[PDB]
Amino acid sequence: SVLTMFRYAGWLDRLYMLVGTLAAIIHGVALPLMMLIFGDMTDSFASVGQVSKQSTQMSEADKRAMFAKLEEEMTTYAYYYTGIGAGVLIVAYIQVSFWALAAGRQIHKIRQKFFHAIMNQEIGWFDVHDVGELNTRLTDDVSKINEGIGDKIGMFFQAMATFFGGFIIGFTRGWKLTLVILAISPVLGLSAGIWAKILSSFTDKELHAYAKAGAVAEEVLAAIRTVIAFGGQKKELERYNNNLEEAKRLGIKKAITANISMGAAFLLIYASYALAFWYGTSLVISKEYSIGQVLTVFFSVCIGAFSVGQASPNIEAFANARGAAYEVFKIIDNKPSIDSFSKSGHKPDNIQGNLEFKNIHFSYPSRKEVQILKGLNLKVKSGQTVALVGNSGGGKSTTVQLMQRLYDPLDGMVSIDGQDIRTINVRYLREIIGVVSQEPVLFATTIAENIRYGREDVTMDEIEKAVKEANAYDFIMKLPHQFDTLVGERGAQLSGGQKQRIAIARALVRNPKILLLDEATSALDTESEAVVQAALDKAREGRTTIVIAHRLSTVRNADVIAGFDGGVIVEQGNHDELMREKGIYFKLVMTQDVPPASFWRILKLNSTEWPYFVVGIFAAIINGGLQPAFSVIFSKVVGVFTNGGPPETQRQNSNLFSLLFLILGIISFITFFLQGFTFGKAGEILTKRLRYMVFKSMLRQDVSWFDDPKNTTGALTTRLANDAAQVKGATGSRLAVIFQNIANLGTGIIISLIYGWQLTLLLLAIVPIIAIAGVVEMKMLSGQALKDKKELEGSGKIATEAIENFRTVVSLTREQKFETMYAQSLQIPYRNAMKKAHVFGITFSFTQAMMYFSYAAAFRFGAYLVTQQLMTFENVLLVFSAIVFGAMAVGQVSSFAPDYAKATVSASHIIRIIEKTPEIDSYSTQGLKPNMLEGNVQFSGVVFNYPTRPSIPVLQGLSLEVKKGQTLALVGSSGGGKSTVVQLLERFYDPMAGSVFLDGKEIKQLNVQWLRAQLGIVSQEPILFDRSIAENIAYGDNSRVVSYEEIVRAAKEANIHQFIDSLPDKYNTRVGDKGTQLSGGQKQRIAIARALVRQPHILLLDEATSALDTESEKVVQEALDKAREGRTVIVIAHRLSTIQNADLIVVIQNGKVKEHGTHQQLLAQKGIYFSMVSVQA
Ligand SMILES: C[C@@H]1NC(=O)c2csc(n2)[C@H](CSSc2ccc([N+](=O)[O-])cc2[N+](=O)[O-])NC(=O)c2csc(n2)[C@H](C)NC(=O)c2csc1n2
Ligand SMILES: CC(C)CCC[C@@H](C)[C@H]1CC[C@H]2[C@@H]3CC=C4C[C@@H](OC(=O)CCC(=O)O)CC[C@]4(C)[C@H]3CC[C@]12C
Ligand SMILES: *SC[C@@H]1NC(=O)c2csc(n2)[C@H](C)NC(=O)c2csc(n2)[C@H](C)NC(=O)c2csc1n2
Ligand SMILES: Nc1ncnc2c1ncn2[C@@H]1O[C@H](COP(=O)(O)OP(=O)(O)OP(=O)(O)O)[C@@H](O)[C@H]1O
Ligand SMILES: Nc1ncnc2c1ncn2[C@@H]1O[C@H](COP(=O)(O)OP(=O)(O)OP(=O)(O)O)[C@@H](O)[C@H]1O
Ligand SMILES: [Mg+2]
Ligand SMILES: [Mg+2]
Repeated sequence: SVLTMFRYAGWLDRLYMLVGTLAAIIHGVALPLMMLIFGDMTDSFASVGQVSKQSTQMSEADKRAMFAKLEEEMTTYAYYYTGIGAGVLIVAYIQVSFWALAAGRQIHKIRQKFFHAIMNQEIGWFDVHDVGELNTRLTDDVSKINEGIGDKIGMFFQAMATFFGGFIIGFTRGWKLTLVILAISPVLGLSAGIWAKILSSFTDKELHAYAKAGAVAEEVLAAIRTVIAFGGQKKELERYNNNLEEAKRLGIKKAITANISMGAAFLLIYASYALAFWYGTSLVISKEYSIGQVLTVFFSVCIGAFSVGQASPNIEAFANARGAAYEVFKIIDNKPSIDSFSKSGHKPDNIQGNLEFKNIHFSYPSRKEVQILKGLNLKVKSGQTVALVGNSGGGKSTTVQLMQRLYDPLDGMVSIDGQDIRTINVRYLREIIGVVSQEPVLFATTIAENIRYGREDVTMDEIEKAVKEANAYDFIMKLPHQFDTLVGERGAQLSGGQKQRIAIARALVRNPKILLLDEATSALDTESEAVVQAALDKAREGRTTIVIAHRLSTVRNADVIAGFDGGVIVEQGNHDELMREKGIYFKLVMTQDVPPASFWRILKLNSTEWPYFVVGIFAAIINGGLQPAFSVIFSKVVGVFTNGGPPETQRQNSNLFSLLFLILGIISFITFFLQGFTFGKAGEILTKRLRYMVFKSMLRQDVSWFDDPKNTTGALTTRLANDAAQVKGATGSRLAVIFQNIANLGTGIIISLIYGWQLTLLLLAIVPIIAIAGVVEMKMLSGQALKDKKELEGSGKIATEAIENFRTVVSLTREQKFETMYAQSLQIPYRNAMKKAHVFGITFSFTQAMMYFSYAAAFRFGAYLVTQQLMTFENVLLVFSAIVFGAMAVGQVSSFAPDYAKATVSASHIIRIIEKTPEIDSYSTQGLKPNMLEGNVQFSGVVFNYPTRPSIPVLQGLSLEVKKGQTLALVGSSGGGKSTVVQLLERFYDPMAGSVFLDGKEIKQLNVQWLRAQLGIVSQEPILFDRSIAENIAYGDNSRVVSYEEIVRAAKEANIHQFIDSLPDKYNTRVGDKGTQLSGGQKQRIAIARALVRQPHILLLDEATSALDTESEKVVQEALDKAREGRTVIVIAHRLSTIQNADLIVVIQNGKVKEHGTHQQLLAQKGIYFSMVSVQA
């Protein structure tokens, strides 16, 4: 809402804000009293000024007293200054640190509950929303609330206290001159709100545009193997670039609006000065006003009004937090109906394996016009095995998902032991259910930890027993690191069968009563399949299994078989009973380190934008070379009264100074707008160019660079979003002050030295000390950024693993574990944020108290100068206004130093990732491009070891040949290396020892993009994108635009056209993230269509029909056979039906070919192929 921004504050934060607000008010009130004392001394110091009147008359003691009296009241005046300076050092720390301790203690609680609410949402919520932007919301939108409820709110109450203090002081010391300077106060107040609203809207738009870019980057980098295989680097780069421009335009517009609002602020400052020193004729007329009185009233009113105006960014930052705190709170406010964390619900003590589906009707939320199940009836008895068979897309996986209460059926009864599963506790219901999905998903951790995700309180002996059951013990014992070997993200650094066998054990450790297997033996060979089936059969009596498979070897021994035909059970009987039924089952039976100059090299990427960095530089010099000139005119307008005598001389004649003030006000636009525009625009051209180059370099890297444990998808997205954000934070306004403040101090160094040079010496003592504040910050917070950058990548890893793998987490009920892992990773940034808060408070207090101390020091020391008749008020005031505010400007220069350090740390990594050169450079056009390709594939003694496990040999001199028009079928056991050679023909990796030959030329000489162009690859786990059906098929050829007719032809060849045509929205249907809104067979068929639309010369199929049923497999194989000639096909399969008709079949186990020949030749001789053949039937 509008006040619910602070709901998790608690008593500790409510007292931090209250005492922080009181201290902010006290700190704001200090300036009005500062103007009181300044005006009082100005009037009381000018009483000895114009001592030139009757200067010749000298009682001497009268002059001696005039002076001695001067230093007598000036001594009291310096004491009040020092008292205010001492008192501000206490309330400014309370003002800044307490507010940051209320933001830190709430943003940390906000994040832990935002994560808890994302983890609490239903599966349908993840299905209907684009959850890829959720990590960006967590990382950057909560950081927007952090900047809007921090110390900036504390500096807002300081502005209000300064405005009210200005009211009080002006009214006490002035009746008329106040309302004169209050004319522009409503104008500034309305500009505050208007420009704050505009900037908040633009902030929301830019945040949405960055979220889109982050979602695009996460989608591309999570399927980088498919992007590289199909050569989609250019198209994904352009997709990222579109969002980069849609945010850049909004960035340049933001910059111009921000630098023109502030320019109007300068214009109003100068107009107020001119209109206040006009009506300064009240000084000419006696006793109407005093010179000190005019200065004190004008300064009090001006500081109040322009602190309200200067708080507009603080209101804008509050308005920015308002702009992005809604989704962060909308998601928390949303309460799912299927609440896993809810404690309410029955938890039966004794449960029998009785499952009932009565009149089940279900439709997925994302596609609610399609009835997946229309009256589903199913009965499962205790200690029984039921096998669900049917065509692809029937709703078997839908039945498995409904069994876990992932979705609520639209109308029907899903019950266990005759009890509503809606009444049963959701978490308890899921605990007694061990599920292996169609395509098992692992996490980016060790094998042992992935197995522990089943039951977190599991012993090692139980894990070993489970892997023994799942036939995984041997291969885990084989590799180094044993159970501590890290698998890749989503199980990438594992074989398909190995990954499937790790997830079977993960469900077995749970000791489930309900075992939901969804094609858990698809990737296993016939030997591992028998072992797993025997292990399941040994413990059959304990639990009831809902088993789903297209292979007919697992379903032959099931107690009962249920057949699906359009969402209904058409057949329900045993194997013998359904053998004579002559139904769908019968037909199925017949069918079968940081450099210090990093930030300068980043700024060297704007060499094309040099005209913005020279005219802007000159404008910054002018705008910083005239701030000390403002002090000169200010000193003159003070001195026309302090050292001015007769009213006829000067006074009314000295109205040229107001004209000078207005001329400088026009110059305020003329130079500030240019300096903030050319820096606010080149600061958006650079961050866009930085992100573009970083993303282009990321897509350039090898497949080996994405296998590193440091380079995960979440880590990559964090590294892409944060580095450029930090560099942008340094660039821009924080870049302008360096070219201005150094001038601001510098020019003063000259001019203050020509009027009074004794006083200027304090500068050689004030800019040291303020500077040595920044170092004791930078030194004492030096390395924290490095521990705040690497850990930030860590937390985004837990979120990305949790968000993108939400279905697996929910099925395992591991949401609480991921919350714990996220909080643990958040602890270190939390502590570094409450340690940075106190340090920043101390630094701000010191830098602000040195202003007040310098008031006393400078004026008191200038009093001695006046005593020795060496300086007057004009000189001391001019040199003070120059040097003290120059010191305060270099104070800001030293204070923003942490931003420079963070940018340098980010800049080093940005330049490092840009300059990196891959070994297999995809973008390189240097390579031989054959005009004619004859489809000759040869592997001569290829030896390959994966970079992540270089000790392990994968292939030992593998030699094979396939000819144009010949079909080569790779077979063997899990982990043999069948997918490896497919990964070697794509040139994902370079073989260590051995050669790969295409058309008689070794493939390393050929252009890598050209080589990949003629390869149509279907992977073992085909991964789609979050795009339309016709856009995934049109991804097969990225060098041309694919016509709709070609897409339909490819779909027809892949036996998927009928499904899409019958589907609403037809080919425009948007499939879910990674294709999760399709069945496995449909996703495999769409991948087949994507490969076939390319019209490839070499067709590399890696279990391309694993999820397809018998009829679809037959259709796809017949379609391939119609195009048998004109292309070579290398196919890997585990079912001995596709492999039967291949021209040559080779057994690849342990990296060698052992059995070579055709189907009849290998079947006739007893051996490995006959070994698979015998147990298959
Ligand atoms: C550029 C420069 N100074 C400032 O910019 C400045 C920083 S502190 C401050 N001024 C205080 C109130 S505060 S001004 C301010 C300026 C900037 C920001 N900010 O964070 O954007 C905030 C504030 N603020 O605390 O409200 N003003 C004085 O002490 C004060 C008393 S006599 C005097 N100056 C001289 C004699 N008169 C001037 O006209 C004059 C000449 S050269 C100059 N000023
Ligand atoms: C300029 C000085 C003399 C003014 C007075 C200083 C105090 C207001 C400061 C100094 C030390 C501060 C404390 C230093 C450290 C902590 C721990 C810090 O703990 C956490 O990080 C959160 C966990 C929790 O609070 O349990 C909370 C603030 C607190 C109590 C600080 C509260 C404010 C204190 C008392
Ligand atoms: S009386 C209003 C008061 N401004 C000044 O005292 C003053 C004299 S000279 C000067 N400001 C120069 C020209 N301005 C800046 O250096 C500057 C940088 S940012 C900024 N002013 C913002 C727009 N102004 C304030 O924060 C502010 C509050 S009171 C005040 N100026
Ligand atoms: N998350 C989802 N959102 C929308 N529709 C979905 C989703 N998951 C599946 N579907 C659709 O539901 C239907 C049945 O899919 P389901 O996964 O239940 O089939 P299946 O029998 O398990 O298939 P397969 O044998 O190919 O694994 C299909 O039309 C599919 O597109
Ligand atoms: N990216 C990788 N990094 C490291 N090791 C890997 C990687 N991919 C596979 N391996 C390992 O290489 C070996 C062979 O895997 P590969 O994918 O070639 O097997 P496969 O014959 O295709 O398997 P399956 O029949 O189960 O699909 C296994 O030990 C596997 O763990
Ligand atoms: Mg399925
Ligand atoms: Mg494989």
